[PDB]
Amino acid sequence: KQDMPPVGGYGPIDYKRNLPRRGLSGYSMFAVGIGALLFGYWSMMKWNRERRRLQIEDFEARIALMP
Amino acid sequence: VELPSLEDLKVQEVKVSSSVLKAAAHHYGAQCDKPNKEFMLCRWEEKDPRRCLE
Repeated sequence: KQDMPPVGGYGPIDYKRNLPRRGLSGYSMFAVGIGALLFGYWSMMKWNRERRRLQIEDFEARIALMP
Repeated sequence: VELPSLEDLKVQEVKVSSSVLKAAAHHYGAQCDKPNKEFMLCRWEEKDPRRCLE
């Protein structure tokens, strides 16, 4: 008399197949790429030109002496 | 050829280190200006730094 089949309690689990967790698509990408890229170029011309100012300063001490 | 004697040598060389020589290095020549450019003509325009020693 002690056999298995239970009265209730069932799901089931799915046979489904989906995980569309997107994801900033469709022209939202290529937008964070370009602006941060020119931001790095914007970081230039305030350092290389600044080091160029120090570069003439470095060559200044050479020319002032040597007579 | 000829070379001048051991005299007109052994004058007071500025016995300083290179860092303290490059320390000021900017106010030094910026206000003297009388013998140096004349010494440049004495060396650049006229060669043979043996007429040019004084």
